[PDB]
Amino acid sequence: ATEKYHEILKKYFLSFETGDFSQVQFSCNLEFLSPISGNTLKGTEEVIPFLKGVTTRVAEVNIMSTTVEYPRASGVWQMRTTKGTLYTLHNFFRLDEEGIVYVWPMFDPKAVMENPDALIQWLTGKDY
Amino acid sequence: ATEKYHEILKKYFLSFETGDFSQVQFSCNLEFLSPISGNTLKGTEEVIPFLKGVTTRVAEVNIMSTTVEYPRASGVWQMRTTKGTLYTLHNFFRLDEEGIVYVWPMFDPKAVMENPDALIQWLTGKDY
Repeated sequence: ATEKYHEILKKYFLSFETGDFSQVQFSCNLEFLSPISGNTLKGTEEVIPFLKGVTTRVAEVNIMSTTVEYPRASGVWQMRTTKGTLYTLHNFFRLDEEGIVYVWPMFDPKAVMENPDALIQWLTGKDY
Repeated sequence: ATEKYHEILKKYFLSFETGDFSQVQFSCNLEFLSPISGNTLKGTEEVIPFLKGVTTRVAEVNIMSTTVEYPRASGVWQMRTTKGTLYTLHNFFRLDEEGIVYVWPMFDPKAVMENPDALIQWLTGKDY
């Protein structure tokens, strides 16, 4: 079952290559702590359109590691934007019996400090 | 013991509130991936002086969660700077038989985006 949870995180990360999130196991109680909002996005109905929008500005994905101590999980990965900025992320996850129930992306600070304005533009697509 | 590692991570985080890192179990092969350098800091000899310097600009510490799947671990926590800004971090760790052997701090992007220069001044102490 733990091996199954690592596979679920990897399928979440790989969805950013295509914008197809249909292979990801998401809970009916999914919540997402967005970099662009204080309040969480609630449900696949709110989370997926946000993620699909971001994927339109992703050129490449690199998975470095996944860590699981059920119901908690974390993963280190990277996204190369369509302008070429390489962000490195450390996502916090909560898991339940239906898969991923909480996602909270955090970032390695170097790419952000090197061009602060670029992150909000990539996240929002405004002035991108 | 798995709980041994949860305790080691908690002792790592709490050392930022006290400034004494002597209770933390660190490996002789410790490496640290710093936000202010491309090359890792090597050994407690290079790492501890850096962390001690950062702790002079730390006020409160809050530990939110710890996750261990030996030899990997992670934890979500927070530090208030001595000026009052709350940073939320998601540290990536590796572990060995002597405790923590690798540390890589990453950050929730909101406090960073709000004031990019403030992060570098807090990290480096230059113009803080």
